[PDB]
Amino acid sequence: MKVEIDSFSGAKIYPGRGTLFVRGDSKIFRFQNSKSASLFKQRKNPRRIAWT
Amino acid sequence: SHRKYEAPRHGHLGFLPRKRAASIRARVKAFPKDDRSKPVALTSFLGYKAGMTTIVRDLDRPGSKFHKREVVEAVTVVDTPPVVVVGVVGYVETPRGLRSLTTVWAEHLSDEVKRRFYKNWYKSKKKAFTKYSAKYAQDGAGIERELARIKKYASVVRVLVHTQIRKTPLAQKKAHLAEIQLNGGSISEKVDWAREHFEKTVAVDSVFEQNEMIDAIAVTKGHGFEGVTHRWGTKKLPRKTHRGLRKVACIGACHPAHVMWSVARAGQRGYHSRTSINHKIYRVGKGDDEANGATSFDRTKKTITPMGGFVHYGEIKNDFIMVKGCIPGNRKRIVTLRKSLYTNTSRKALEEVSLKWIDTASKFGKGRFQTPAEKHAFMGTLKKDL
Amino acid sequence: SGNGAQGTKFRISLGLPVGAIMNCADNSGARNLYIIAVKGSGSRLNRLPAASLGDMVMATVKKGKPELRKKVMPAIVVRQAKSWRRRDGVFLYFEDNAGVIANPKGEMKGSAITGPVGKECADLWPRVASNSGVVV
RNA sequence: GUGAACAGCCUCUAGUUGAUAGAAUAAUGUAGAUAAGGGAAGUCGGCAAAAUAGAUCCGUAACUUCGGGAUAAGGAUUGGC
RNA sequence: CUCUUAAGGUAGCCAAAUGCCUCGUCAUCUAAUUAGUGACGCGCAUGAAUGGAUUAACGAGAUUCCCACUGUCCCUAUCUA
RNA sequence: GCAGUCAAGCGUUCAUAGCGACAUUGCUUUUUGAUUCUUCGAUGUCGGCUCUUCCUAUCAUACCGAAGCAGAAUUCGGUAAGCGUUGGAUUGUUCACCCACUAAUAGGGAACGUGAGCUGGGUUUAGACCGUCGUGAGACAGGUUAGUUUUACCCUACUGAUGAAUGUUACCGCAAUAGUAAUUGAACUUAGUACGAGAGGAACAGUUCAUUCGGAUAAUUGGUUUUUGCGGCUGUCUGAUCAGGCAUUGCCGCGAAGCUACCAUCCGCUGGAUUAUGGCUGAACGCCUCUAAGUCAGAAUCCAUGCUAGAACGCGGUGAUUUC
Ligand SMILES: [Mg+2]
Ligand SMILES: [Mg+2]
Ligand SMILES: [Mg+2]
Ligand SMILES: [Mg+2]
Ligand SMILES: [Mg+2]
Ligand SMILES: [Mg+2]
Ligand SMILES: [Mg+2]
Ligand SMILES: [Mg+2]
Ligand SMILES: [Mg+2]
Ligand SMILES: [Mg+2]
Ligand SMILES: [Mg+2]
Ligand SMILES: [Mg+2]
Ligand SMILES: [Mg+2]
Ligand SMILES: [Mg+2]
Ligand SMILES: [Mg+2]
Ligand SMILES: [Mg+2]
Ligand SMILES: [Mg+2]
Ligand SMILES: [Mg+2]
Ligand SMILES: [Mg+2]
Ligand SMILES: [Mg+2]
Ligand SMILES: [Mg+2]
Ligand SMILES: [Mg+2]
Ligand SMILES: [Mg+2]
Ligand SMILES: [Mg+2]
Ligand SMILES: [Mg+2]
Ligand SMILES: [Mg+2]
Ligand SMILES: [Mg+2]
Ligand SMILES: [Mg+2]
Ligand SMILES: [Mg+2]
Ligand SMILES: [Mg+2]
Ligand SMILES: [Mg+2]
Ligand SMILES: [Mg+2]
Ligand SMILES: [Mg+2]
Ligand SMILES: [Mg+2]
Ligand SMILES: [Mg+2]
Ligand SMILES: [Mg+2]
Ligand SMILES: [Mg+2]
Ligand SMILES: [Mg+2]
Ligand SMILES: [Mg+2]
Ligand SMILES: [Mg+2]
Ligand SMILES: [Mg+2]
Ligand SMILES: [Mg+2]
Ligand SMILES: [Mg+2]
Ligand SMILES: [Mg+2]
Ligand SMILES: [Mg+2]
Ligand SMILES: [Mg+2]
Ligand SMILES: [Mg+2]
Ligand SMILES: [Mg+2]
Ligand SMILES: [Mg+2]
Ligand SMILES: [Mg+2]
Ligand SMILES: [Mg+2]
Ligand SMILES: [Mg+2]
Ligand SMILES: [Mg+2]
Ligand SMILES: [Mg+2]
Ligand SMILES: [Mg+2]
Ligand SMILES: [Mg+2]
Ligand SMILES: [Mg+2]
Ligand SMILES: [Mg+2]
Ligand SMILES: [Mg+2]
Ligand SMILES: [Mg+2]
Ligand SMILES: [Mg+2]
Ligand SMILES: [Mg+2]
Ligand SMILES: [Mg+2]
Ligand SMILES: [Mg+2]
Ligand SMILES: [Mg+2]
Ligand SMILES: [Mg+2]
Ligand SMILES: [Mg+2]
Ligand SMILES: [Mg+2]
Ligand SMILES: [Mg+2]
Ligand SMILES: [Mg+2]
Ligand SMILES: [Mg+2]
Ligand SMILES: [Mg+2]
Ligand SMILES: [Mg+2]
Ligand SMILES: [Mg+2]
Ligand SMILES: [Mg+2]
Ligand SMILES: [Mg+2]
Repeated sequence: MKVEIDSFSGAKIYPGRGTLFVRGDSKIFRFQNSKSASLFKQRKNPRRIAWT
Repeated sequence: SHRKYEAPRHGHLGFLPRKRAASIRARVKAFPKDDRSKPVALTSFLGYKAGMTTIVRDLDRPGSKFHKREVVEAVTVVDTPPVVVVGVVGYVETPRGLRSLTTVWAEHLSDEVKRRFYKNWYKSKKKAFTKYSAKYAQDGAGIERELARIKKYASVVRVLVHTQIRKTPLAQKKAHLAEIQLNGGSISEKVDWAREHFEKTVAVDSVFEQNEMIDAIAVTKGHGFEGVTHRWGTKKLPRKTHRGLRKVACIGACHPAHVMWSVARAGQRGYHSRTSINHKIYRVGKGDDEANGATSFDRTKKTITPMGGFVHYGEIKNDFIMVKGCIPGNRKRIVTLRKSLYTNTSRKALEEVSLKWIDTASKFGKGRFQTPAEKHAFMGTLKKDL
Repeated sequence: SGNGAQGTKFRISLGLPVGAIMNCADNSGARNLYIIAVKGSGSRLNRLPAASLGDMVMATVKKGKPELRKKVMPAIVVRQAKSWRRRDGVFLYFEDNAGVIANPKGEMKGSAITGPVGKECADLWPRVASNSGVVV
């Protein structure tokens, strides 16, 4: 049973948690919650988000 | 003149009346059919639901797209500390039904139980079973006499037991008392088992084992007075409708000139008794165990209690039943847990399960870490600490 | 699903009711796929038939090759934007809803699928999996 | 003061603080909001709601009584220092 | 050429807010259209200040469609006073 | 509108597998008429919406009997209303019609169910245009447009909710009566098998999913946000700062908790007795016969198991019962 990383916050996604998103080309994305996903969706830059 | 289109009725007519249940402790209305050739043992159990959480496991279902594959599953953990036999009841078949013949109580009943028999315990003389305890003064006799009676006339035997509510997080000091049917052998062998256990204790690993389907009797969460839309799943009227739209448009035809017992009306939703069946046992908790929450795959030393504690409940100091999926009633409420009334060969019911991991994150928020250990390792040393 | 299919689809959340327009990911020359029906579906008063990944729908091309419009064809859903939960406990979703034309057997009218395809859609239709780019 | 402004919002002088009151927050309401995916499939009918919106620059169709159409449409921009 | 009754519907226009039959025929729009539009016209019972035809601009007028938008709906949930 | 009796014919042959002419007996009251009994000190109508229940002349589903039943498909009939019977384009429509899905898209009742439940598109007051009629005012079972939809706090009903009196009070139970629930499809496999010249082409048993319904539930994901929890922003006001006010919750981003979604996840029991029908032994009738006596198998049926209430005038087992 794996544990993935948030592809924004770099947090730990345990089974069943968060959400998965499959962009246009085919790159797969992962968010541990509605927070990192919302930031990604606004196109924030993680390198600017303090807690990342 | 015939409804223009067909649709099914709303609501089930066999869960009527939709009122508030009597007790908050739901009744067991049936016990499994006794096979009087197996050892004596309880047939149901008292416990307090704590909360839910997530599981992982491989699947064992040959022919499924997910056979030999990990699945995640919601589970609910009910806080189930050992129960205490304080008495026995003798039931006799009659042409008017079962009948309680006598009841024989134990010599020393704790305050937990004693409490139940009172409405203002603090200002009471606590005279509860004081003159009954005198029956034990004699060599035996009066108690031995009534014990002999059940052996002669009773056709079914139930033990009285009660929760040790104090072992749990709850503010309630008063313990819940329940009858449970003895399904071991001979009627004689029964009351014997019962006398032998007076004042003594019984745990849940003596009733339920893993992979067992069990049923779960309980009183549903309450919601007070409800409109017909959410209470019945009635359709929501158009927006233009004068006088609101969470109603139903036609309470009835002209004849019968009477609102009928089957059309949907506003009123109580929730606090109903439900017997919910075929819940499979995923893990039987050992209280003494420091590895409640661990696995043969994830070996880290942790218990079942989630980080931050079970929300609105507390911690699990005790033995617990992990059941698959969900259970009626809400956190803190008592739940009778009962063996199946039948021998299911569902395959879904014969599957032996072994968990791979047990989500132990906080539920009070979007939990990231499983153990305080892990939080540290990941975030590093903070401004407090050291 | 529908039929012409190999296997069973576990339930996934519906995301495409009738009236939905989803992208055409093949090379048939059809830019649209407008849904008018869902071969799997059942029936409730006022319930729009809605579709999900790897179902087969009846459809009409509303943009693209003249020789391809003003007629109903079958189509298959390869991507949906509505989040669904797989049995491994994960809630994924794609960026658009996309579909591919097919005959009642399931045999695609084109030979290429631009974009990714859902595994469920692929396991259900060999021929979608054949011409697929990436799956999941 | 903001601002095109006798607009809206905030203030000074002056004037009121007057419209029975207390405790709770069931249903159903009246008034105000928000909704994943789809996007009028609802309905007599987009009714109701939503969306657009200032300003600077660019850009701008058929037709026309040559005056219009026209803020047609379609775009970029906008703080602080 | 004739009859009633003085003439005998010209220029135009139309299933038109005027057409019974009628959901007219043909074309178009649509998966499908008693709808809309373009046409056709022996037009029950169109028609020339009892004004006919045309028409840019204008319209809280009747009507059809497209893009946008959307809890109108699928299918309901939650919050405030 | 629906069903019969007769049996000339249809049906390659053959009345009756499936039909059925001449005639003839009936049934129904969702057609339309006939009537004018009831209601003119009155209270709308059509359609839809919503919702419940009933009918059975059954469309689907269960089990059967028939066939011009090889198989598949269909068709006729029996027990059968247990359970479903849909999404849409044009129309005010009911109706009609077309697209499409589907196991099937059955027909009807309940004041042509249902307006102090809605809606108000149609019809059918007053405004207005056209056509026909009329000298005209005006008319039309013609076209068109615009046209205010009142009251429940009473009684009963229904849904939920307290409650006096059976020494007092408390705990644990019984179960009369009433309710009651599941539904349907597909794939794999059987099997390219049975059957069939071929074309084609099944089923049980087994496995995996799904549709419709239902009861819960909130770990997860999603929705909600006065947590006015944290941050951001405009305007103004408190001399500045810091920190705040006001803008009927000022606006934006996140946002725990609670509530909550086939937008989420879990769960939805198994014994008997029968129906139709097929039979068993077996007379009547020394034969024959499923039937007369007796008897076997036997359905989405029924009765239980199970599930919800628990009679506030149905009951049982048990605890404690006052000096101030
Ligand atoms: Mg959230
Ligand atoms: Mg009706
Ligand atoms: Mg019906
Ligand atoms: Mg009931
Ligand atoms: Mg409600
Ligand atoms: Mg619900
Ligand atoms: Mg209104
Ligand atoms: Mg109502
Ligand atoms: Mg309703
Ligand atoms: Mg539970
Ligand atoms: Mg939580
Ligand atoms: Mg409808
Ligand atoms: Mg055509
Ligand atoms: Mg002035
Ligand atoms: Mg003001
Ligand atoms: Mg004054
Ligand atoms: Mg007043
Ligand atoms: Mg939405
Ligand atoms: Mg769109
Ligand atoms: Mg409609
Ligand atoms: Mg309509
Ligand atoms: Mg429409
Ligand atoms: Mg409007
Ligand atoms: Mg918006
Ligand atoms: Mg700049
Ligand atoms: Mg003359
Ligand atoms: Mg002339
Ligand atoms: Mg001339
Ligand atoms: Mg004409
Ligand atoms: Mg017209
Ligand atoms: Mg025309
Ligand atoms: Mg239209
Ligand atoms: Mg003239
Ligand atoms: Mg004149
Ligand atoms: Mg205007
Ligand atoms: Mg909204
Ligand atoms: Mg609403
Ligand atoms: Mg013949
Ligand atoms: Mg013959
Ligand atoms: Mg009369
Ligand atoms: Mg009459
Ligand atoms: Mg009267
Ligand atoms: Mg019958
Ligand atoms: Mg023959
Ligand atoms: Mg044949
Ligand atoms: Mg065939
Ligand atoms: Mg045939
Ligand atoms: Mg017949
Ligand atoms: Mg019925
Ligand atoms: Mg229809
Ligand atoms: Mg359908
Ligand atoms: Mg009638
Ligand atoms: Mg009526
Ligand atoms: Mg009424
Ligand atoms: Mg009214
Ligand atoms: Mg009207
Ligand atoms: Mg008028
Ligand atoms: Mg009108
Ligand atoms: Mg008006
Ligand atoms: Mg009322
Ligand atoms: Mg009552
Ligand atoms: Mg019944
Ligand atoms: Mg094969
Ligand atoms: Mg042959
Ligand atoms: Mg200061
Ligand atoms: Mg400073
Ligand atoms: Mg002030
Ligand atoms: Mg459900
Ligand atoms: Mg028989
Ligand atoms: Mg007999
Ligand atoms: Mg006989
Ligand atoms: Mg059944
Ligand atoms: Mg049950
Ligand atoms: Mg009781
Ligand atoms: Mg009672
Ligand atoms: Mg009794």
